[PDB]
Amino acid sequence: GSHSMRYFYTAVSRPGRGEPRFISVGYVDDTQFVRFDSDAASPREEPRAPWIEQEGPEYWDRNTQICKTNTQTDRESLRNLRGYYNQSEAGSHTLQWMYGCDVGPDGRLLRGYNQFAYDGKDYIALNEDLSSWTAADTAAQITQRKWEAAREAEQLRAYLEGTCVEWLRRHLENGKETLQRADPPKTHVTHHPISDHEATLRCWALGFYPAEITLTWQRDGEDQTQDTELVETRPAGDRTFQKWAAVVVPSGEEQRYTCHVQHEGLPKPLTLRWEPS
Amino acid sequence: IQRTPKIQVYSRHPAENGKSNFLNCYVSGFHPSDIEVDLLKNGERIEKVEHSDLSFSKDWSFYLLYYTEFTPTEKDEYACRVNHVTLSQPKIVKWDRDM
Amino acid sequence: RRRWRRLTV
Repeated sequence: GSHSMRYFYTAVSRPGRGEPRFISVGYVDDTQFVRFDSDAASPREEPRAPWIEQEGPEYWDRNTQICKTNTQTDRESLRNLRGYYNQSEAGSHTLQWMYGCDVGPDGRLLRGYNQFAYDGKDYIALNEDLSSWTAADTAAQITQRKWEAAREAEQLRAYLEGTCVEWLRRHLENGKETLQRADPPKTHVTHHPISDHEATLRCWALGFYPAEITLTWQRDGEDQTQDTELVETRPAGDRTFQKWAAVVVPSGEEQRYTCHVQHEGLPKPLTLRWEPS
Repeated sequence: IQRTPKIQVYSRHPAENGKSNFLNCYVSGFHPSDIEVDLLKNGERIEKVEHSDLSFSKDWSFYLLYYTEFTPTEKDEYACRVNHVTLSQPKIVKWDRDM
Repeated sequence: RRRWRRLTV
């Protein structure tokens, strides 16, 4: 269907505990494929998905270099940041960076991203037009004048519109078996009496890829959304995902309820109910 | 800005006593990234515990999957201990094979 | 590939 490639960078300062920590990962849709950790024996860009490892030595060395450089450029970033907010050098602070592209099935840009957060809140972000910036406060505006002088936005547009998209096409192609073979969810319904008079019905969905999924409960053909509890979609540990939906029902009326599952890897949406034994 | 981790304790495959499986503890929505997570068997720390690479969500919150190999029994108790700056004391969530 | 950003914040 539609796809995206994202990078996520975390830079954490650590007072009296040496240089800061840098951990960044790369994702094509919901599949991690690359990692970099500055505390590893000898820091380098690493493969975290099968498909990405046939790539030649240049790819790896090039990215290792870009990660190594970042360690220094964002060392000063955390320095400057702590300066803009008149913060003690004894505290620990966090700089996060995310950027990437969204391509429709057709493979053309839907929108590019380049955002930053300091200590947990939006700091500065490139807008959808890819030519303007949105600063969270007057400190970020300092950054905004620096990058506007450097014609930074003009540089990112070249990457997001060029490099990002092309490497996304390439990746979705190399591992098209892992990346565009949608895994249908294994579903079932469980029953759990809360009391004498009330029972919980749990609609399960396991082993599905990608993460996007819709689980809804109905009392007769009628939706029950804020009668339904949903858990956050969680990783199974093997690249597939899991999720469940529960509703508390009056005992004896269990069969008035049905569960409806929607997922990309399914021919047609499923409809389940509880099996009395 | 400090966010408290959400915690989910579950297994990779439907639990069948005796059969081999994977025990997962998924922590999400926390800030900062410093987090201390352990898997416990009958109140005691299991040592060979791996965890995925630190990633984050739209809202900049962190999430990690801590896992280990294990085998389900009817009487053995499994839990996840999580300590974070936003918790006065460590949070423990017992593994329920129905959630 | 990753994006090389020489600019600091």
